[PDB]
Amino acid sequence: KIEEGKLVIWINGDKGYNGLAEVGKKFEKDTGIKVTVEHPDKLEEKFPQVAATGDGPDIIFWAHDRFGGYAQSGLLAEITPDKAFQDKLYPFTWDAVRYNGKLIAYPIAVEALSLIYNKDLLPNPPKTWEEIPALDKELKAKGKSALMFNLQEPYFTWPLIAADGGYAFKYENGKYDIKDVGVDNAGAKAGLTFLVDLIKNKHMNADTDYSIAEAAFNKGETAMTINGPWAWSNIDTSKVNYGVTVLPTFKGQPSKPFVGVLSAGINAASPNKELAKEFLENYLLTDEGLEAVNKDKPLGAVALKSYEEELAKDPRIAATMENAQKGEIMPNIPQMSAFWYAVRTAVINAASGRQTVDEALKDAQTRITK
Repeated sequence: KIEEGKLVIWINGDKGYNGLAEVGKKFEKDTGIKVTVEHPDKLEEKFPQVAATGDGPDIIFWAHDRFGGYAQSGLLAEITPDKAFQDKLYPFTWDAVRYNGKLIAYPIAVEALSLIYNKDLLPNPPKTWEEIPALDKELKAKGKSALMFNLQEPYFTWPLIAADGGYAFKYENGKYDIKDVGVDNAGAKAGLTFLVDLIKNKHMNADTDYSIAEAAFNKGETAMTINGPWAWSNIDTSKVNYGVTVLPTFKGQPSKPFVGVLSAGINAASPNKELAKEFLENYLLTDEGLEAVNKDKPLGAVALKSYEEELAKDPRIAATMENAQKGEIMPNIPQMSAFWYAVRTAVINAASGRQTVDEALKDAQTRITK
């Protein structure tokens, strides 16, 4: 049960116990109220179940998926936006955490992706994606590879196919139409035509991965890579010539990847809403609190300018913050996740020579319109 003098917090999968235990325990010492952290594993699974019993967590931390869950289902108490923190954070993230004219979460952390390049190999970063594959040919002479990507993953397939107009969705006036989409056109067929070009030219290996690119930078074997929140692994500039910039354009369309914001909400069932909401907005969302968690393990970034500027001193984040501000908050709805996989199959079938563009591309759009 939940009782005044103690509260339960569930943390996003991106941290287990440690960070929240740190900030929670310190808060416990400050207010004298017991702070109990639980593991993300149960977080998603139990959240809806414990709500049915009306006893469990006092506050819930997630990224996207929960936002709809607890908001629509009325599992959370309604919160209000803070003008002071609004200035301190970012307007779009408060829009990310707002539902039906009332706020339903606070922005905890920001994740975004960017294009990373070595100034040691490349004298100037690419303005368009068209440069990548031709470049791959040039520096190949030095035994290097210019751009590293996962074709067999949905992450690459979409921004390749969509960029030339093969969009898996129609979006208009705040409405999606899965039946009037841009993959059943010639433009998407153009996507596979190009996509296979460089991978058929063996510009990457089947085992090639982003982590390999991170290692490759250490020796200077790979000029550029695609990375984001994962860049903490091994992306940084010290005593070296490395540079970073958000995704370039391809066929007149930006590769700018979608932006993710961590959202934390107040459980409707919590008698502790007042102190639970207070520390969340005031203690977690401050240079001290979000620092305490990031100090334990690289979280990627925060919405809070105070620490954001400090962490942005790392090349890996600085670019991603540009995409974060200039990008879009997890806008692409549940449907697009399936569409990414539908088109993912398309590029496999095209690359492997198992299907033509006509066959594979039609199958991809058929699944999307299915």
